[PDB]
Amino acid sequence: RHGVNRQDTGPLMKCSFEETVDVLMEAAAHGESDPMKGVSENIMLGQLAPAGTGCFDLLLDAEKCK
Amino acid sequence: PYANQPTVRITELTDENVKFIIENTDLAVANSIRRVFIAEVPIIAIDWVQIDANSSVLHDEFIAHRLGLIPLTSDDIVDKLQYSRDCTCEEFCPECSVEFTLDVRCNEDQTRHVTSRDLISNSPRVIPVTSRNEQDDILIVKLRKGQELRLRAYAKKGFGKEHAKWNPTAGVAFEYDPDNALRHTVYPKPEEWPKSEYSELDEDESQAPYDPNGKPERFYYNVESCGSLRPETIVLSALSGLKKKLSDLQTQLSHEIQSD
Amino acid sequence: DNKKKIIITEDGEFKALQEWILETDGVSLMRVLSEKDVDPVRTTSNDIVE
Amino acid sequence: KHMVDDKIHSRARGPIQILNRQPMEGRSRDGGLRFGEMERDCQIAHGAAQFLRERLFEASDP
Amino acid sequence: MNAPPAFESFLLFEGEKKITINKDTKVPNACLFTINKEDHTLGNIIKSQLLKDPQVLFAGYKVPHPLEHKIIIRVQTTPDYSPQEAFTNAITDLISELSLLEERFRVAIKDKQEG
Amino acid sequence: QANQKRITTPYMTKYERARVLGTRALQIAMCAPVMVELEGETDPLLIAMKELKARKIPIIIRRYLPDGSYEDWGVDELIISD
Amino acid sequence: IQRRLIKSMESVMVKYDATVRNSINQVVQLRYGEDGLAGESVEFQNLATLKPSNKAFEKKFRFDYTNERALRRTLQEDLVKDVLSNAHIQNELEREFERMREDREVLRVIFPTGDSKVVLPCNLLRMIWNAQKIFHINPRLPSDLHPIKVVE
Amino acid sequence: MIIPVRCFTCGKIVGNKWEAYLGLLQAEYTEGDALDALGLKRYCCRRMLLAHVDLIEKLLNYAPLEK
Amino acid sequence: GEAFDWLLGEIESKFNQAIAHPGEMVGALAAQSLGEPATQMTLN
Amino acid sequence: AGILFEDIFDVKDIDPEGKKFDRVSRLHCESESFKMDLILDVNIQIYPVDLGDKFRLVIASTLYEDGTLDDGEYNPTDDRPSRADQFEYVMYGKVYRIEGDETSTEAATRLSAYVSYGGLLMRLQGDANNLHGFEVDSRVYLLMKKLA
Amino acid sequence: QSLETRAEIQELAMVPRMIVTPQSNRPVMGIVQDTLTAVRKFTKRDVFLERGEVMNLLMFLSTWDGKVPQPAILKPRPLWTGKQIFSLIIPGHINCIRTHSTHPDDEDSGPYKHISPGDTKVVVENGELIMGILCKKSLGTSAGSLVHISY
RNA sequence: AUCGAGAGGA
Ligand SMILES: [Zn+2]
Ligand SMILES: [Zn+2]
Repeated sequence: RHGVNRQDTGPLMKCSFEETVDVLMEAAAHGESDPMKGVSENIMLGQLAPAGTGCFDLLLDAEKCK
Repeated sequence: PYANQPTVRITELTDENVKFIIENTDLAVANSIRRVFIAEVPIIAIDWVQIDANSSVLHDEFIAHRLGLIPLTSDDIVDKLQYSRDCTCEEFCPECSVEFTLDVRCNEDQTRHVTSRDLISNSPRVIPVTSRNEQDDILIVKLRKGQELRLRAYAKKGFGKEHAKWNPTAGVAFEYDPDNALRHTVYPKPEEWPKSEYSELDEDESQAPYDPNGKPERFYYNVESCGSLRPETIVLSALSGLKKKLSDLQTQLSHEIQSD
Repeated sequence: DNKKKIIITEDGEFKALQEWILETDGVSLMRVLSEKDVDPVRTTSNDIVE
Repeated sequence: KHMVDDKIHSRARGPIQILNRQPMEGRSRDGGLRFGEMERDCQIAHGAAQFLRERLFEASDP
Repeated sequence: MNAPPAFESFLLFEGEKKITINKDTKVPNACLFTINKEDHTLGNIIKSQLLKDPQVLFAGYKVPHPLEHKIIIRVQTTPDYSPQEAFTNAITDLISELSLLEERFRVAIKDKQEG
Repeated sequence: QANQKRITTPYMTKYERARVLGTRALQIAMCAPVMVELEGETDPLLIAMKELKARKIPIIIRRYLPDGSYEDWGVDELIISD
Repeated sequence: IQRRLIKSMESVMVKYDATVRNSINQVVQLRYGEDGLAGESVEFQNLATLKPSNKAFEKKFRFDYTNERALRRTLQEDLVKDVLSNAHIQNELEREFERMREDREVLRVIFPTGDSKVVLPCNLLRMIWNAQKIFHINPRLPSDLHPIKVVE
Repeated sequence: MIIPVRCFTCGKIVGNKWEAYLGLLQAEYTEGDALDALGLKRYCCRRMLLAHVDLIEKLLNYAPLEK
Repeated sequence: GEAFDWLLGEIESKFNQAIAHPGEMVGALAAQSLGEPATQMTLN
Repeated sequence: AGILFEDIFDVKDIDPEGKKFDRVSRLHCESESFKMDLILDVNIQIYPVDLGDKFRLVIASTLYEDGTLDDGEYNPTDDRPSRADQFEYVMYGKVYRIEGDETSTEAATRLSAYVSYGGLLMRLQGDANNLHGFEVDSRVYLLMKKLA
Repeated sequence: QSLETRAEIQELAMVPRMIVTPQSNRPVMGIVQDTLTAVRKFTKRDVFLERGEVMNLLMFLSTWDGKVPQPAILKPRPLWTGKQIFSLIIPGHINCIRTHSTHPDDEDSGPYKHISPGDTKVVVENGELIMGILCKKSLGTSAGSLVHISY
């Protein structure tokens, strides 16, 4: 916690590891914003983690459906 | 490309076992005969129990399981009875089943041994082996004064593939090449091993000289009967059952060949 | 050979020189390095903080 | 004492807990099996993001 | 809970064929006989009888799973012969062998009981 | 970003293959037209793999770069290894 | 320890520019493993020019285009004539050996201990063996491979 | 609790031999000679008779539920 | 010559196959690769 | 004919290193007509070989008396005239190595052909003149017969 | 519970895709207890199989072309060897050199390097087990084994 | 049903 929760990883990633209450309380006191870049934050919010099959987007090819 | 011409030599025939030798047959035929002795020779055994009253110290399934394992004389009746699968009757009928009744009550002060002698049948031909007219009767349960066991069983036709209670054998000794001439076994120290009862070797010689051109022939059998069938009836019924398995297989084979 | 002195002979072969090495029970890497006849190039420590 | 029939268990959309609407705990409660932190880490290493989302969002408490 | 009835090893399910013949395409003049509700008892004898036929090039059997209750017998014969014909002749030969063995065992029993 | 110069790999990643196959299989299962011919296939996954082998999956992979830009690759433009 | 390691590295990932980065988008490695290769495909191999002496290195890696009869044993007639006559080819082979000698010194500074065991993508000796068996190479007959073709 | 009916291994009937076995033991037979007298030659059936604990005799020390 | 050309193609293809895939969670993978052997090595 | 090599060998030693396998024995033999050493692995269980025995060895590329290639497949229902009829012990293997005393500049005066008969190994080494029929990854037969 | 997750698992997490681990660039699963003791006993030099035994074993090869191989011993009696059947098991045309655990260390120096008295020094060529006793070193989870080279 | 405690399995 003294090395991993002292970097700019975002409050939600840090609360997943250790010091859940202290981390979230510090983020509240300082108005920190989690950009939802890591896998922990997306996993908590039930969103597709930017990991493996989630590191890209798929688009439909209108010109090829013909 | 054709069948074997096996010969037979029976070396002992009692009411308890039959010891014989089959020569000039394949090992697969000998082992299929051995397997059919255990698993495809039908007999009669209790396979349905209705406990009307059981104050004994053994629960109902204990008594039922115990009754199922009592051997019933099946010699001439097993060929006549049908499988309840094949019977066109309801749950039961005298063509596919045999009714037993047991009704014992310990009123006296000494322990009452409910034995197989208390299994009363409707069919005189199918009775418990020990009850047949020495060896004592199989013990179903011991009862204390005031305890009572009243039940109604039905015995069916089946073989050992379905349940070991329909297995007629009390051991099938099977052997071949008593002197290790084919070297199908490899003794690290051949001198350490006892000689087979069928061995023909002088005591200095531990195993026969290796036979490169040899094949398993001369299979020795000791078919011990649990009591339901005579040992020779077990062997004859085994051969007949294996032959009918092959005949049914050939019938279905012919239908498949002609349907193509 | 992991602690021997591996040199390259004039013929181009790897040769493992069997030399004296010291193992201390404490660490003053700062001081030990700056000592006469002490190798300031291979002398190391297992205390990563130092 | 450890017979398989006292251990075998399966679940497909059974009861859920009151506080967090997630599957119950235990065979006796017809509960679901825990997809824990180590399973999350394993599937992150696999790179299976949709399976991870299915296990941690859609099969637990949408 | 999951125990199959013991008769399922011997009894055919409705609409299930006792034997099915499928042409093996890897090599010519080969067939696969999938026999349901049989086991090593018939497979071993049928295989070993087929091995006695010089027109049989391959004869083998397998129980693909012990918990399942079928066998597969692969038979390859010479081009002038057929695996179906080989299988038929093997069964015929086994039946004749068992009939002879039964008659000779009856004779041996009669001799033993008499003298 | 200049489509004339795409810096990402010309190969389809294992994750791209996985997600493209799953997506196209779901699309087929939801009655989307199939781009390849079919002998007797009724499983959407088999049809999607056949379309990928034929290089006839109408999907574009938008690969994001760390700087924020992106590169659009047609499934037919990538090299399918497995 | 396992949980701590996981929570410390969980979001580090290989990006589409092939850099390894964490959630903050900071760069941890410009290429994964310093070589941008996955750990499943690599395997143990030996650097053949690391341990040998200068004499052995010369004898095993310097293409000898002066011994006419040795070339006659290794190469076919047209290849032998082209190798012995042409000087452009001889200079190409000479620079090949110089480049291998420079590589030798680079390896000597990379592996200051004489350990030729390395982990690299393609098992070149196994691929060479595969090619020998796929094309039925006869090790006893002269080859039709031009050494200039090998260099190029 | 009670003598099994069959030998677990071969299926030989041992249920009718427990009482005879006990009667032979009180007749000053050794357990081996007693097992030989009953015809238990395979060590599986000898295991069945020799390792049996007649617990039913202890369960019959309790009065039944009904008189 | 045929064997050498095939060898060159094989080396190229296998090398391109050994390249790391974007989207590999190498950090979680490395944490697992370093923690799994830790469960076997001795405490004392 | 299809014969790569033929000679008469004399068993000079059996298992110098000791018996390694029970049913298999290694014979170190030498011929007289060509002065070729032979290491041979034989199944002594079915074809016992005693020290000092003398046998004719014939490495062949085919069993058919007429020049005709083999398919490497087992065909027991084959009625063609096979040269295995004239021999007692027959094995079927493949050449997996050919060594020699060649230098960078000189050809080989002595060769050493290695054959594996399904794991039973043979090394036939001697003058290179007698081992031109051997090529690596090529199937051969043993065709060995004992003589008095 | 979806085609997308099913495709994900089928293309990423299936066991055959999991044979080689990135942790140590070697197989993670290998041949194990009975199969390993038995393959060691099977590939010994004095393992000779009869025609019926060989057909029995070939029934259990899924990747069999249906061609019985020419036995290693034709006379006095046709006998196949265990290496001759494992050669049928071995896939493709892989090439591999290993050494059985009992390989003496002073054998690769003296003569008999390529004809091993102890049947050590595993050599697979073109997908045929030319020689050697297979063991943990050849079929286990170490690097450069037959299972690794097959993968 | 919840909470706790205890006993176990790998
Ligand atoms: Zn009826
Ligand atoms: Zn018994």
